[PDB]
Amino acid sequence: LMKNPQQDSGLLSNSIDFRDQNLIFSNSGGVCTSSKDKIENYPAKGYPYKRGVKLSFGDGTTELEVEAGGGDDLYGVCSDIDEFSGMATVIPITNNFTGYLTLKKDGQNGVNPGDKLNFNQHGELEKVKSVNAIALSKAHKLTEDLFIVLASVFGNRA
Amino acid sequence: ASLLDSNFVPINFTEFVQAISNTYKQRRIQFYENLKR
Amino acid sequence: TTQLVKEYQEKRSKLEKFMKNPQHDASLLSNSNEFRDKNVEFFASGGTRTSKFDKLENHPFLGYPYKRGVKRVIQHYEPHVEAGGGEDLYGICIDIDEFSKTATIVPITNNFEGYLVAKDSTVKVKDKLIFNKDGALEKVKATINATALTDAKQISNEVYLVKVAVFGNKA
Amino acid sequence: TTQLVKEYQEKRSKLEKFMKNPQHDASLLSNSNEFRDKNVEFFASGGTRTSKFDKLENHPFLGYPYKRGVKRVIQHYEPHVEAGGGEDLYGICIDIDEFSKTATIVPITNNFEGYLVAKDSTVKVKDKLIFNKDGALEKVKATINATALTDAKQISNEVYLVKVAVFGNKA
Amino acid sequence: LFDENYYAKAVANIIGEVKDPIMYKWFSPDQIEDVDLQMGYQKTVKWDAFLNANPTTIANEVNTISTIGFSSEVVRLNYLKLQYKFRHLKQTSEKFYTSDSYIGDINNNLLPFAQAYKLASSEIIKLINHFVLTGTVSIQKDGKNQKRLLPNMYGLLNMPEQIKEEVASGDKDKMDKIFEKIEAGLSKLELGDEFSTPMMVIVDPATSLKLVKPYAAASSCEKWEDVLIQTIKAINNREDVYIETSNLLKHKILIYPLNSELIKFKPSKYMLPTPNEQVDKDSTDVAHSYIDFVLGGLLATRKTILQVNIKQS
Repeated sequence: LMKNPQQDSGLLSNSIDFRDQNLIFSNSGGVCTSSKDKIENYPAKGYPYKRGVKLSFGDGTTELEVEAGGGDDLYGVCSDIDEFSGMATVIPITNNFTGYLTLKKDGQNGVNPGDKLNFNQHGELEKVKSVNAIALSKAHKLTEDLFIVLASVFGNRA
Repeated sequence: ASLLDSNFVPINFTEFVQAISNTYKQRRIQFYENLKR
Repeated sequence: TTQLVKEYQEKRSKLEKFMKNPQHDASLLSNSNEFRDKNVEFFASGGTRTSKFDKLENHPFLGYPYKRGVKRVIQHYEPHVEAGGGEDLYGICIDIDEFSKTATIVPITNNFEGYLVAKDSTVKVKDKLIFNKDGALEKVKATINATALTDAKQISNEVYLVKVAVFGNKA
Repeated sequence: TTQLVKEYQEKRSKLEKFMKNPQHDASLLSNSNEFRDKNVEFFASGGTRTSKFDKLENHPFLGYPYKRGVKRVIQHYEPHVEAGGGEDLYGICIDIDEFSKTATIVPITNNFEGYLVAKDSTVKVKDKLIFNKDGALEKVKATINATALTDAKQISNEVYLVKVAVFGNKA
Repeated sequence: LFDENYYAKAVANIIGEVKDPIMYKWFSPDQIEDVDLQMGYQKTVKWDAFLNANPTTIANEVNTISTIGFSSEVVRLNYLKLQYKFRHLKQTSEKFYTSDSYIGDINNNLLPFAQAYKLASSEIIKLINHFVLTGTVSIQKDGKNQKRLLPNMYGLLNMPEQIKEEVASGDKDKMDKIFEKIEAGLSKLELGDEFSTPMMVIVDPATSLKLVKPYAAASSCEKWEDVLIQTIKAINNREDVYIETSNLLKHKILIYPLNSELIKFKPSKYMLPTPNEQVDKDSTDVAHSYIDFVLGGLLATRKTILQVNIKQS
């Protein structure tokens, strides 16, 4: 529920191996990042980290924010959060993205590379209609309720 | 033309890269000199 | 011997037909001093108009997807781009390094303007085009919006190049 | 594409089979430290024993007459040498240069000792050999006197090299 | 240059802290020879002579003499160039993240350029060592999802036309069966006249622990390691044998000589990590840098490597 674990660690890390050391929730951004990518920031409502974001409008006194969501209201993908400022970094749906995203905790075993994915109401990826997302790996469980998956989003489909 | 030499002052990135390669080669030679099985 | 050499020539010609820049030694130079109509060639890589802020992704490829729409196929090895279209279109191949067997792709999220392989010489200006199963452009289920800017130009028996601008997907 | 590559490899191998020293790129160094039996190969040009006063003539050739008996053929260009035997034998081709298409040949009036092409593997030591219509040595009406020094040794599917001494013509 | 390129100055200052690769132990000093290129192919030509007939006695007068032939073989080696990108803090922005005990943004995982470069270089050196030992490039412990590489790019473990032995699953714990397979492979080895050379063996830690057991009723004052050394000495003409343990290997034993005439490593002079001049800069404090490294350059003679794989199924 946080970019960095809230509880501290009682163990020093072991820097020997170099394989499978990237499947952590603190891994922000994308695995393959282009220097010509468009990056925005918005005020954050809730915790949309590693989730699809949609625009949220208040009464009018304050500016718009971004909240976890999908479906017809999908605006982009949140890849980072600055907690001190409450800032969510957003890559718009018109920009290609490749990285680890939160996956729905239902049928995660059935998720295999090459499977079409779509965002749900909570900004979570699920196996399939309107958004082109393809899973590049299998679901990795970081917590009893937290599952991530490597996926590429390349815009809306007809 | 190695980074180990303090008097060496590179003028461009090409000289810098060549000095890096020379430093790597010299370190390899030193390792094989000081290696005992 | 002689038949073997003739078969060698035929096979080499057929193989080099499907090549971006086949290396053919010539007995004499060619004359191309006129500065017009020198761009309609199979080796004219890239796009006619290219922006500084275009996104290029390199992937291993299977087959020959040069100047064709590509899709992602996952097999163990990493996923690779293969010449294909329809609803599986991920992007378009604009360059290939044959030494490394690496294809460069512009994603469908980006807009492109350049010459692409057409199905046949039945394409006219101001026509809606669709990517077929082989990654070739055919005259119009158009999930993407691509419009031909010129007519089909023929370089070989099957090499048809058409100048098209692709600017996203329909709805 | 891949099928074309495989066919190209097949034709290239067939062509390189009929070559003195075909150029191949290999990923490993073949090891032949044993100095024995290191000379029975198709690229061993010349003869086992060579005299300083041997007569060598270079001629344009038709086909591939390497390590075979040759005959003069007149056709407009100069006469060439073609692989053949019988009563038309003029000499034996001991070297070849494919770049200039020139065969180095020892005349029949000069004796030779070396490895030559045999029709099959039915040749033993102390056997009288005759050049056939294809320029290959076959076991025995022999116009020339050729005796095999060793037995036929096989390198390729049809390559049979036998050590033979040819020392003139019979009567 | 150092008065203008702070990143170059930092790389020059921090290059010393990078440790030497472990692959250097696997090869003799004379087996490694640096070449000069980044990406492409190189060709090597080896010339060998042979005798065409028996010698001739020089008595009285003679002009017909025996001949000595020649032959050549050409081997092509393919190289590759690869790059990695890493984020870091801008030099002018470091003062606003410096602390009493550390420098960098812990909450956002941002490091100074020197530390980031050092860690990235260490990781890339580990990957280079893995490629050199195994001949494949991958970041998964499972070993799948490998990066498809070029032909004529082989490592010690995937080199073709070499001797390979397989120990069955049921005999994975039977050291006698393992040594039987090792003896068969050593018999099938072919070193020519260069057999009088030191030999090198690389084993996984599990195989090493199995080796350090006393040699088998049972005996004492002699170990399976000593038995293996004697067996290898039986074929290397009583030459030195070295044993090494690498965590990269898994239930596999590698045996190969340390003679340059048989196996040679000719890597590019830019194989090791090298910083790239392109540095992405934006209005924010985050910058990006690139590191380049070259892969390829192993040449081996045919049937001179023994590869024993113990099936753990």
